[PDB]
Amino acid sequence: ESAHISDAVGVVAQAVHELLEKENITDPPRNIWKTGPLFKRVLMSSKYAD
Amino acid sequence: SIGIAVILVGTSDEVAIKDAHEKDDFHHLSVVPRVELVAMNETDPKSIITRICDLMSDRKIQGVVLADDTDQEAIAQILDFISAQTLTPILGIHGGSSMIMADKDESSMFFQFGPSIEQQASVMLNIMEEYDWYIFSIVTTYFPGYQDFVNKI
Amino acid sequence: KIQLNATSVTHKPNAIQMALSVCEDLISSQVYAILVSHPPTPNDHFTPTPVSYTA
Ligand SMILES: *[C@@H]1O[C@H](CO)[C@@H](O)[C@H](O)[C@H]1NC(C)=O
Repeated sequence: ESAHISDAVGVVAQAVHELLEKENITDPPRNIWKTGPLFKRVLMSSKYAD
Repeated sequence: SIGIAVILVGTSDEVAIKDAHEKDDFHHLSVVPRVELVAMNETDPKSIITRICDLMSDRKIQGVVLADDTDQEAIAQILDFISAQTLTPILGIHGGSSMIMADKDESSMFFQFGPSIEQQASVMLNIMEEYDWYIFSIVTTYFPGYQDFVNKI
Repeated sequence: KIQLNATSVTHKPNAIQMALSVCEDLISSQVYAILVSHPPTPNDHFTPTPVSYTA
């Protein structure tokens, strides 16, 4: 599980930084997330090489 | 003395429903069902989870009915999980609790008021039979219930 | 100036209390991602399903 979680967290960090370059960055409150499908599709196009 | 839960979210004639709640003839079987009506909002699913948790913990709910006024299929989609994970069955009659999703779980006990995809296809073909229009075409998107409709037609 | 705040929870033998607790806590923290990483479950069901449906 060590290297597995390491790779998952690296992927998450790169995807979050990639998304931070975009506009209309809302946040989940405490209605649906209007960037829900947007964020999901951003994560779907997540390609990496490391 | 079964416990029945009625949950209303959105504008509705709650007083009329309560007056018409005891409009059935159930005197021929010893049931004396207990019905509690409670109003709710469309804030988030977790609020619904908390409300149903409190209702079943307090009144020992053996049946849940949800009625709303939204246009989102997610209501029944998540209600399926509760119906499968709880021995108490759940029913949907109006609003967001009416659109039929792909399918229910094997352990699911949730039912809806409406026709299937194939029955709607049959009615639509009956319409095309009524007025003699025999040339047509079909286009659809990747919603899950597309293969069923195409194969039925 | 982007910051990464961490939130973790442990196991409980039940699957409704775990579900509601995780949902409410990670909703209040306003997180973006959720992970499930436990192979040796004594339960043979292997169910992260409440987490998935709630999130
Ligand atoms: C991090 O999350 C914890 C637990 O939800 C919260 O108490 C704290 O305020 C958060 N801190 C930051 C910097 O967001």
